[PDB]
Amino acid sequence: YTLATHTAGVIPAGKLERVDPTTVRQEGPWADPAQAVVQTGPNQYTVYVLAFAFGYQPNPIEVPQGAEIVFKITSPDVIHGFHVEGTNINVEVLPGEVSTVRYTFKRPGEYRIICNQYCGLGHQNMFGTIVVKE
Amino acid sequence: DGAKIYAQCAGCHQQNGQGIPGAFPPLAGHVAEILAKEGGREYLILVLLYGLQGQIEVKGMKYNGVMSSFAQLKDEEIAAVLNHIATAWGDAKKVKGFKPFTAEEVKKLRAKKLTPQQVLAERKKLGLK
Ligand code: HEC
Ligand code: CUA
Repeated sequence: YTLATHTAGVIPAGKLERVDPTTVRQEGPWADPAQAVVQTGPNQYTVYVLAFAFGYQPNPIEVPQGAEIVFKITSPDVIHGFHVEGTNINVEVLPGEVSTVRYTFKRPGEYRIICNQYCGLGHQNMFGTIVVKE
Repeated sequence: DGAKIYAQCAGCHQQNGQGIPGAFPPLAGHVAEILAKEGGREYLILVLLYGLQGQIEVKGMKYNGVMSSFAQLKDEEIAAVLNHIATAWGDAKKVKGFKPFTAEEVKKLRAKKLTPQQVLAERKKLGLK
């Protein structure tokens, strides 16, 4: 039933989006926390999220509710995870791999991202901040 | 040099040295605060080599992140960025007799394998919440 609805957006894209995790933080859509949110259609906004060492860029991830947000998260170092507490977003973030997930926030508030995937001694404190605008 | 490594600091603390509220603490007008403490300079190196991880409260603002363990960088590089940031904002000019970070101080700490989770205690021991 999930594949027969827009709920399938919470599932990572089937298309491969491999890039260079070394310069992805210096050159590219993940090299600027300002132009991270780019409109890609009617009420559709693509947000590039860079998941580096114990951090997430941009932060806090401010996005509008009632719109289709195309989250494109990638890692420039080790493996990470994009599990937003309070949502259905649970996708793995690999190094140099752009995990694309389409979400639609129907409720505002502050959400914390839980990085399930290991990463150093402070992997448990790797909590990103998401703020959906009402 | 210090500028080359500064590019890495900009990834979280930005080029403004303000950071992100609730994620990354500020450096401008904060390094001097630590440099004035007994062992504050050592902490600055430890927080770079290994890091820190908790919910520190700077100026009443609490965060929830982790310092990046720049152990992959050379001792000279680690000291270079420290000297660069301290002189960049001029925080090193707000202390009496600022001693430039030397690779020697980095080496002595690099030999002592610690964890960012343990550094949290060391930081709080200095009175830093
Ligand atoms: C994200 C990948 C970071 C990068 C890159 C750098 N720092 Fe950082 N730093 C980060 C966090 C999340 C924190 C706070 C940890 C927490 O528990 O919330 C810090 C902290 C510091 C501090 C200490 C501040 C304090 O004790 O009040 C310093 C001095 C510091 N960071 C320095 C620093 C330098 C020089 C960097 C480039 C070499 C650098 N940081 C990068 C996250 C990140
Ligand atoms: Cu990044 Cu766990």
